[PDB]
Amino acid sequence: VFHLIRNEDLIFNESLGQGTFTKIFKGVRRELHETEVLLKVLDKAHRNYSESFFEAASMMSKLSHKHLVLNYGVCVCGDENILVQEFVKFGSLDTYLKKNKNCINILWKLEVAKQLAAAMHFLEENTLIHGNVCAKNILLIREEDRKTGNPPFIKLSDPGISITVLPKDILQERIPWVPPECIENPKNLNLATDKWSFGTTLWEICSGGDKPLSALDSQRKLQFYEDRHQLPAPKAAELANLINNCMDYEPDHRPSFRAIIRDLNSLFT
Amino acid sequence: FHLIRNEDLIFNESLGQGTFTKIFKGVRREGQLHETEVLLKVLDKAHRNYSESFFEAASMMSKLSHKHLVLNYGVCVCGDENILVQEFVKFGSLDTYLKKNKNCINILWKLEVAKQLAAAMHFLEENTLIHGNVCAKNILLIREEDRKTGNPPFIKLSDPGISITVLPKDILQERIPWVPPECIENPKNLNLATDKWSFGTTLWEICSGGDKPLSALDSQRKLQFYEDRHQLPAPKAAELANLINNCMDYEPDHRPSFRAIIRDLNSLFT
Ligand SMILES: Nc1ncnc2c1ncn2[C@@H]1O[C@H](COP(=O)(O)OP(=O)(O)OP(=O)(O)O)[C@@H](O)[C@H]1O
Ligand SMILES: Nc1ncnc2c1ncn2[C@@H]1O[C@H](COP(=O)(O)OP(=O)(O)OP(=O)(O)O)[C@@H](O)[C@H]1O
Ligand SMILES: [Mg+2]
Ligand SMILES: [Mg+2]
Repeated sequence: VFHLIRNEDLIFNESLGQGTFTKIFKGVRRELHETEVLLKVLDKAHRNYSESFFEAASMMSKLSHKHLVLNYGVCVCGDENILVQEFVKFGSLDTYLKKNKNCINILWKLEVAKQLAAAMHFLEENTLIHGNVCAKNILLIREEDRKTGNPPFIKLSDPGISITVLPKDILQERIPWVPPECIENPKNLNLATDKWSFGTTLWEICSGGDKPLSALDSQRKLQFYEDRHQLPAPKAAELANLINNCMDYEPDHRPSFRAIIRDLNSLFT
Repeated sequence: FHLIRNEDLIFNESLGQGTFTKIFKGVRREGQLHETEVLLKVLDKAHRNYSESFFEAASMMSKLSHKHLVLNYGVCVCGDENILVQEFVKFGSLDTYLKKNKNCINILWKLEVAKQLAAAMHFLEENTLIHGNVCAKNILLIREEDRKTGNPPFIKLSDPGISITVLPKDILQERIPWVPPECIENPKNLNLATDKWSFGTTLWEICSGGDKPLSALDSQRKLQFYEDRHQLPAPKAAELANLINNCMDYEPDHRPSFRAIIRDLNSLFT
C-alpha cells in the first residue's frame, strides 16, 4: 500500500527532531479511520532527493514482513514532499541501547539480531537493497517483559535516500556503515552492501549502543578502509566472529543472511 | 501508485504543452534491457500546487483496467519536477486526426469510435469514476481503419489532466461548452453527470470533422450562451444531433446513462 496521501488528511503534532535532510513530526492520517503515523518532512532545499527517498519506501511498501516498518504513502504537502509511515513507540535502537547499556544483557541483544536478520533475509530473498542499515534506522516496537519473558520487537525503518546520490563527503562520514566498494564507487551499491552494514550494526548492538570509529575523521576513516582494518571485538565478544564475516572486504565472502540466521540460532538463548 | 526512477526516463521529442504540462515523447528503461515507448507529462515547479490533482488524475485512471483507457505506468515525485509516465498512443489526439482527414472519414468510422468511447465511459460510470475532461483531444487513436483487412479503428481515453475542480475560472469559461453549466457556476458540482454532458460535446466534435464548437466566441459571449441556455448546432452529418442534445441536457438528472447511450448508438444502423 503506497497511496497519494493528501495534505488535507494529515495533521502534524510534536517534532521528533530532524535527520538526514528531513524534519520528523508525529501526526495523524485520515483515510473514516484515524491512524497515528510518522512524518518525515524532506526539506525544500534537498527536495531533489525525492526520486529515490520515496521510490525506495514504495518498493518496501509492496512487501510484507513483521519486521519491516509500514510505509503508507507520500504527500506533496505544500513545498515539501513528505513520507508517511508507521510510528514506533520507543524509536531508534541506537539510543535505547545507550540509555540501557547495563540492563541490556546478551540474550536481549541476540533476539534483536535474529529479528533484524530475518528482515534482511526477507529483503535478500525479494532482492531489495536497503542501503542504510544501522541501529539508528532500527525502531523498537516493544520492550522486554522480563517477568513474563516477552521478547523485544523491532522494525526496520525505510531505506532512505540512496547512497548512490548522497554526496561523497557524507558517505565517508558514514564509514564504517558505508562499505568499502561503495566508497570506491557509489554505483557499486548491491545486496552485499547491507551485509557489511549489518556487521557494523551488530557491532553497535554488542557495544551497548556505541558508535564505531566515532573518534576518527573522514581522512582517518578513509585510511581504516585503506589499511583494510576491522572493527574491534566489543567487551562482550560473543558475536565478534560473525561481525568480521559480514564486514569482509571481499563482497562475495560476506555470508548470506540465511547462513547468518543459522549462526545466530546456533548461539542458543 | 507506482514510483519510477528518473534515470529510467529518457526524454526525446516535444509534443507541445498541455494544461500546465510539457508533453514529451520518451522511453522507459528497466536482467537485460527494457525499452518501453511512453508519454511524458512534466508538471513545472511553478505549478506544484496542482500536484495532487495532476497525480490523482492518473492514480485512479490506473487502479482499474479497460481496453479503451490509456495505461499509466508510473509517476515521479522528482523533486523540482513531477512527471507522469503513460503509454504512447501512436496517431495522437482524435481532434487533430479528424481535421487532417476531414473529407475522407465516414459515419461508420465515426460511429464505431463513439461506441468505443461510450464503452469506456460506461466502465467508468459503473465504478463511480468521474473523468472530468472528456474531449476529442483526450481521445487517442491506437490503430487506423484498415479497409482491405476490414478491421476497425481503435481508440483510448487519456487521463483527465488537472481537474477542473482546481483550474482557474478563466480556463473553465474557455473550456465551454465542454464544462457543463453546473460546473461553470460551481466546479465542486463535478459528478458523473458532468461526463455525459462532456460526452455529448465530444460527439459534436466527432461529427464536425474535428472542428471545435463555440470557437469564434470569447469567454464573455460563452457565458451568455449558458445564461441564454442555448444548444450546440446540429453537425453537418446530422446523424447524432439528438443523442448529443440528450447527453447535453442542461438538467444533469435527465442526461442519459451510458448503458442506454450504447443502445441508441447500436440502434443506429445507417
Ligand atoms: N517510524 C518511526 N517511528 C518512530 N520514530 C521514528 C521513526 N522514524 C524515525 N524516528 C525517530 O527519528 C529520529 C531519528 O531519525 P533519522 O535520523 O533516522 O531520520 P531519517 O531522515 O530517516 O534518517 P536517515 O535516512 O539518514 O537514516 C529518532 O528519534 C527516531 O526515533
Ligand atoms: N498518451 C498520449 N499518447 C500520444 N500522444 C499524446 C498522449 N497524450 C498527449 N499526447 C499529445 O499531446 C498533445 C497535447 O496533449 P494534451 O493537451 O492532451 O495534454 P494534457 O496535459 O493531458 O492536457 P489536458 O489536461 O488539457 O487534457 C495531444 O495533442 C497529443 O498530440
Ligand atoms: Mg532513519
Ligand atoms: Mg489530456
